[PDB]
Amino acid sequence: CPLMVKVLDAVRGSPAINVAMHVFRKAADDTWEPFASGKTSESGELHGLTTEEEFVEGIYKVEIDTKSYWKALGISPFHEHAEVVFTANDSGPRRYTIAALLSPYSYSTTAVVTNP
Amino acid sequence: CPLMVKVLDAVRGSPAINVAMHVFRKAADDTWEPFASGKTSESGELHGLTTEEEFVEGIYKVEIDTKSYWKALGISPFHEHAEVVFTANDSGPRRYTIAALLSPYSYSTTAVVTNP
Amino acid sequence: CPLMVKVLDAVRGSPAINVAMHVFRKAADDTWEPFASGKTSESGELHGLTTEEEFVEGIYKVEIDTKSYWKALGISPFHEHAEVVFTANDSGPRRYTIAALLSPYSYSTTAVVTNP
Amino acid sequence: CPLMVKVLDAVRGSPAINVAMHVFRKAADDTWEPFASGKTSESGELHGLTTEEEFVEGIYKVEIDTKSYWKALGISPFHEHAEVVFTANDSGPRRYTIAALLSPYSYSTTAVVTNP
Ligand SMILES: COc1cc(O)cc(/C=C/c2ccc(O)cc2)c1
Ligand SMILES: COc1cc(O)cc(/C=C/c2ccc(O)cc2)c1
Ligand code: NA
Ligand code: NA
Ligand code: NA
Ligand code: NA
Repeated sequence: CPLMVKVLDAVRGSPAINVAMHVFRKAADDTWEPFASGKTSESGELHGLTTEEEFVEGIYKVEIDTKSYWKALGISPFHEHAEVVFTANDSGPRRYTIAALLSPYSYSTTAVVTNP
Repeated sequence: CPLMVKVLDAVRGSPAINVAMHVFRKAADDTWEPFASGKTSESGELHGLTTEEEFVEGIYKVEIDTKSYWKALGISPFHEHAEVVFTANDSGPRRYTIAALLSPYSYSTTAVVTNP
Repeated sequence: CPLMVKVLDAVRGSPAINVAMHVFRKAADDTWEPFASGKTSESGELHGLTTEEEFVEGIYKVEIDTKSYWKALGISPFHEHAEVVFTANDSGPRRYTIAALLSPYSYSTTAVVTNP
Repeated sequence: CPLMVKVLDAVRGSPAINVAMHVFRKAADDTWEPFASGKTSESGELHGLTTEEEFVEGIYKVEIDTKSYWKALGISPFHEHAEVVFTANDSGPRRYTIAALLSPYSYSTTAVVTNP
């Protein structure tokens, strides 16, 4: 899996299910071009975003709609979304797992990068 | 001081000093307009970004240049920046403290929102 | 898996491999009785700590030797260990995943609790 | 003030006020001796726990009573407490700020260590 995103709920102690996100790749003119998208499964995971051959060097942005997640639970959260912006594949292919841990007024994110 | 940002270094156990950041505000055409910028002090804090009169309702983005911070220490980090995007002052004026805790492959951010 | 522990390295962007931990259960006299132990795999995970029938209500402590992990990388960390203390199984069996994200001067921990 | 503790609430976006904590110091027989205790103020801070003369080299544990904090808000949290165990002052006197960011099923802790 070249790119996987895992989202956890720090309030309820559960995967964060049905969390929507879009992935963009920065174009030569500094605009954000659409690249991938999806929503998390019952395990809190989103797999299948891209393929190795399509996922080349670039600056990528994962924009996670955390606000909709909290609003569906009746909570007015702080953030509009959680963003993760990173250069990928600049030393050739790697496998990336982006994890996000969500609370209404806070998020934490980490990456695991593995060489195939 | 209705907006303050504090940045901590989870590797060295210190404030994150001389970290640059830029603040943007979403315009009516949905573009990001420059709003303020600055660098953290020896305490890891950036004060004086705005004023009560200038800090109107809106969607704001703080982009913290974590990449330059790590690179100056000889570390090639994961993220291009740490981002915080939030609606401010929509129920009247509030004071916001944004805190960020930085590691090379992870960051955590929280907000403290107070009604004066 | 009644109890699994997953450990991640926020500095290197990797699983934290070969991290040792012991699990204790609080006895009636408030002392900590040995309960389980192991070290993380190449995936950063420790499975097989207990079985459903052995893992009953109690206060459990997972004591993770983070200091040895950092010292092996030539780093003098802040914490002696990372501890996670929690009541488990007070409403009957659950499955617990404890995750820890490590930096030299910081750790973050979360739990995912699932009803079988 | 060589030891200060600051506690933040990631759910409400506020300092964590009136949070109790106890500090222990490891004795020569490896038992935990009571060292100091207190409660956080309206700013989420606990100052005045110790003095330069009293805060000798040793292994210290801060146990923050997060369980009572969440229960008072009607939340049944995961952890019994948030724990920070560390060696202090082994290379001479330092000033320590321990920060903790709390959610019902997660906590994050960091240290800022300064040489006066
Ligand atoms: C005065 O020392 C301070 C002041 C302050 O406003 C915040 C913090 C810590 C914030 C923080 C963020 C994220 C984390 O994961 C863990 C702590 C420490
Ligand atoms: C439960 O299974 C998993 C799989 C995984 O890849 C990561 C995590 C936790 C990530 C995480 C992020 C931020 C934090 O502050 C603390 C943990 C948990
Ligand atoms: Na390259
Ligand atoms: Na309004
Ligand atoms: Na019960
Ligand atoms: Na010494």
